[PDB]
Amino acid sequence: LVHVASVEKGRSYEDFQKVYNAIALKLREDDEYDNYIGYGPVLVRLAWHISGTWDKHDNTGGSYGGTYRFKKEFNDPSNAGLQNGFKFLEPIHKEFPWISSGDLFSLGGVTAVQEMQGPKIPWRCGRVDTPEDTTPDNGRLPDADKDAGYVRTFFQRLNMNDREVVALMGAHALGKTHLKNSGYEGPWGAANNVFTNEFYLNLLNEDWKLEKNDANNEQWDSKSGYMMLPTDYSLIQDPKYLSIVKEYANDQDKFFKDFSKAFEKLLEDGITFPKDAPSPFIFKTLEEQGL
Ligand code: DDH
Repeated sequence: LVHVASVEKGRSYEDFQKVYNAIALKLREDDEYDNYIGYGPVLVRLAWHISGTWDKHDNTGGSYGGTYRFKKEFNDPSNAGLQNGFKFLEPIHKEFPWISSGDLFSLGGVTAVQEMQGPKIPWRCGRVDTPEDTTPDNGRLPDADKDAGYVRTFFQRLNMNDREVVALMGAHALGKTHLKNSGYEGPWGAANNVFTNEFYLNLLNEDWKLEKNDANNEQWDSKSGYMMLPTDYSLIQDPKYLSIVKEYANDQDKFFKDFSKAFEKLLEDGITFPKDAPSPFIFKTLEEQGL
């Protein structure tokens, strides 16, 4: 399986920048979502989810094909709740019908992070919609009630190392868990719609208590009213993970750099970019454009 990136016929950066701006303006506008958290978080998760089905062994899954659009994938239990992100993007697609789905879903994640003050994430266009037949089976996304070994092992299927895994998890600073969706309830911190290294700080600074939730699943709860999943918690249980956690807890700048590289890598896994492909684009935020 080779997936070669193919730029949408006749589109350029400017064309992409417009899609980014539309998503961004909509984020600004639909602020009531999830008790005022906004759609930022859910969009980041959607980009991560359409990309985490990848399997470096046979190259199936990943963001290329926009398969989330198909029922099999759309209805995946690990995908519960993502439908709101989809519905959010729907009108955007309508406005820019020449964009491929994989490109739109991935770009929403990038837009979200950057509009939430995170770092700039270089992005590449070229993903091609593939047939229903290419939809990966459910079951490729990770479980939350496990430990560091599980996590390490899991991430390897996506080619990510320790550092990448820790960086990537800092996305947990965003949004929250919802009982109805995953069987977990509560946010990971306080500034849940602003991109910061809060996640590491919390994991190292709170006094966490293991308890069972209303869905009968365990979670680490803090006095502050925050929570951590077993997998999140495992980052302080593993020696190697822990020191990276501390490093991020100490230098937000490091964290942003590392996050940036990993997220792009994550969204580009499984895709082959020809020599003549344009370089990655770095989009301007609304603010940088005075919009
Ligand atoms: C072991 C892991 O790999 C993993 C597990 C397991 C795991 C399980 C959960 C669960 C459970 C939920 C809550 C769902 C709900 O009830 O609504 C959930 C919420 C959010 N994810 Fe996550 N995630 C892990 C990795 C990543 C990564 C890498 C990312 C990333 C890089 O994007 C990222 C981004 C975000 C975001 C943001 C949310 C909050 C969504 C929301 O708020 O609606 N997560 N994640």
